[PDB]
Amino acid sequence: NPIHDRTSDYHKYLKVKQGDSDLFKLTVSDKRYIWYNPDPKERDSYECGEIVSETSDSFTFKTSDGQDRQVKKDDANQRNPIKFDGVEDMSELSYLNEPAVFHNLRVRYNQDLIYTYSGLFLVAVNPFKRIPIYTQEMVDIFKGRRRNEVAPHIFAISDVAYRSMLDDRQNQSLLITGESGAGKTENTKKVIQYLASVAGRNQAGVLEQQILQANPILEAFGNAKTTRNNNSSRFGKFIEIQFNNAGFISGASIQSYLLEKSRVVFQSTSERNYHIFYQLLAGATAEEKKALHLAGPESFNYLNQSGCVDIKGVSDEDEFKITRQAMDIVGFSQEEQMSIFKIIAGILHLGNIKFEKGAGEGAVLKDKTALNAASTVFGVNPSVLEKALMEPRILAGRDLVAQHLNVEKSSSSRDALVKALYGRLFLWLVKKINNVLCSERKAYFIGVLDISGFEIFKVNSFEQLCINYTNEKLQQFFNHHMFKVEQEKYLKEKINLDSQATIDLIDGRQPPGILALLDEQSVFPNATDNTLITKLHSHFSKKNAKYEEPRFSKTEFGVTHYAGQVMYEIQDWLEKNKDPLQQDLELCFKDSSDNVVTKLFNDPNIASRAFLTVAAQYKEQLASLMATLETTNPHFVRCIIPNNKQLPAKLEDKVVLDQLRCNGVLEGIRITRKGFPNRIIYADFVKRYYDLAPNVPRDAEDSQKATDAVLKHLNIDPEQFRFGITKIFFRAGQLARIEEARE
Ligand SMILES: CNc1ccccc1C(=O)O[C@H]1C[C@H](n2cnc3c(N)ncnc32)O[C@@H]1COP(=O)(O)OP(=O)(O)O
Ligand code: BEF
Ligand SMILES: [Mg+2]
Repeated sequence: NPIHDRTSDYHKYLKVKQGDSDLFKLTVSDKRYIWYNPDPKERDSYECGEIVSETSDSFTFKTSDGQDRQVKKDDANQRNPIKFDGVEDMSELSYLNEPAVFHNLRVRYNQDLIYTYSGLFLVAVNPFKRIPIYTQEMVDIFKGRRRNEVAPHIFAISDVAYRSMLDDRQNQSLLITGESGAGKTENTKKVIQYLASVAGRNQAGVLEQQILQANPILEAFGNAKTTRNNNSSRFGKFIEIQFNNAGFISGASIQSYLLEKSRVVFQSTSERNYHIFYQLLAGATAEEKKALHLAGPESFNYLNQSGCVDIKGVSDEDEFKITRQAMDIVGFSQEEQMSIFKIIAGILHLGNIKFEKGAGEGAVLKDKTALNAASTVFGVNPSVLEKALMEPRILAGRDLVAQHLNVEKSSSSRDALVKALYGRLFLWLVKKINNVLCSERKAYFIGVLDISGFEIFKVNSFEQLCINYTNEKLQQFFNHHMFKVEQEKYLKEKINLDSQATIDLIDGRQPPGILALLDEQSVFPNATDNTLITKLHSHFSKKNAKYEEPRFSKTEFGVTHYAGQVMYEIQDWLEKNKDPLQQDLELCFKDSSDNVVTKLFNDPNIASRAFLTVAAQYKEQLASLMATLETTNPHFVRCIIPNNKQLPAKLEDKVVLDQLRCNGVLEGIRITRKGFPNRIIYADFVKRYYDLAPNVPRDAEDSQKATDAVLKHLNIDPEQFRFGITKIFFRAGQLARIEEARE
């Protein structure tokens, strides 16, 4: 039992190291500390100041420099007793303030303990280095173990979900959120690995293997190197791991959301386009290249712009193999693989099209190589394509007349074509995989949601509003959940909004919210960003409290979200809402000779939305997701990025705290701390504090009696504590004081 084996990797990597003695006595000290900001120029940077004296109303402490300051007792961030340093659950801290919470996390992270509970949450800080805690051997130890029986780990929460599912006969969910680069995807993969192991059909698993192999496929197509993460997920996902009544994996399903189609045509400097582009061009056999008109990334417009074509310590060609390998396992026919790659090629081809002017104002294609190349790979007719691009037929009422688009318009059209192809292929890939894995007859499921938390960037656009909208919903679901769960707990022992307004501002029907207004402007071909933003301010500036019209910007607006105010820019929202593609182009592609291509334009389930707008579909999909969640027993993982540089051993208070503020961890604690944060099992209490009362012995039968003895001895303030059927409930700071009590 590595759990009992203080020499195991289990103890080494998941636990705070334990010495010989446990004796209350060791941890003894006269000093009493406080956390203070070594200056409010900061606020997240704190220092430990020893309290040198106090008044009936405040404290006076010394600083690091030796400077003596004073603080209101009522404003003081008391430091928890050293014994509390490193606890596995922040719910165990007596003093539940910000700096204190950060401090526990940091003490843990300093020992490479990246997982910590906070009440209902599992907090996970990216180590930005390898920690060998995800082995089969580590898998093995979390089997059937209670949360309180093993160290914090993603495996642990995974096991608890699996057990609850079987014991309660209730579906489960794991919501894994946080910023880009926080560790969501990695943690998601671990949940699945874990489940695959505890519930897979042993012997050697085919379905299991296919389930495992779907990720890789999806990541090649939906993941890219960004400035925040080398393997950034540019789509959100909800994976449903399906089980039969026996608790064995019976299948799975994947739901994808918000794929960043725009990255296909444009990438910021240092970033890359989707991985597959590089995989194909590196891994294609000199023979497939020829057949694909493939060259180097530098030869491609869509890949030669960012300046970055490789990922440190990443072999595209080696990855291509892995990719093709997975497609094989899942079950992509060579023929299908061919066409997917052809689509990939084609898109690269479309990007190399260079529209020219002169003649007049309308665009011309002096050179058609690229065109020819895309047409071939795609299996469409070049001339048709050609005209569909520059001379699309447009409906002027009764009139359907071809228009001669200029360069920019021609260019944008081409871009829209590429984005549609890519999004549709991605959707097709998903469905293909679901076909393989998905079971119409499942008994139970454990769903994992891997999606960004709130996004507050330099520039916030429509996709940002979407994600933040989802986030308000998940936060509200958390709050509701925390509410019942806390109530139930109090009930089993015998004890004691705002999200709506924001949600309504965005998704309301009457009065209409942001999305309803957006949709409305959507029917008007001539509407503009200016008409839209004016309408939004018209309805909400000084009229809706969660809304703010900027002092000078004419193109932005602010929303007061759970995580704070977010300023959104309205440019192109109209276009984004419609996601238009010229009919001619649809017509062109519908006639493709390619087996896969045909599906993308011919299968309405793929080729279309319903038509509803992008906003309406987003809202709908979010509502279905929440509906599903509502039916589950949920578990929450908050992934935290330690800094903005992708470095290990560098936990930045400011970076971290901001995350704790936005993600609900601190709020949760604020709330918790208001009641009876500390809840201790009778025997546990006595075991540690028996010696504080001339009366009680370590292991006593009447533990509750024994508890009251110490308390009584100590003469603790009654309203400071609460006798529960099996635990002693303590208000904030109580236990710390007691800890502070002489033997
Ligand atoms: C296949 N993997 C990649 C492929 C290409 C380049 C980098 C990576 C990528 O995974 O890079 C990773 C891996 C690393 N990481 C996260 N959690 C941990 C963990 N506990 N231990 C160690 N590292 C962690 O941090 C990066 C970001 O994690 P992530 O899970 O992709 O982030 P997100 O929250 O955006 O999904
Ligand atoms: F970049 Be991570 F997938 F949010
Ligand atoms: Mg990810």
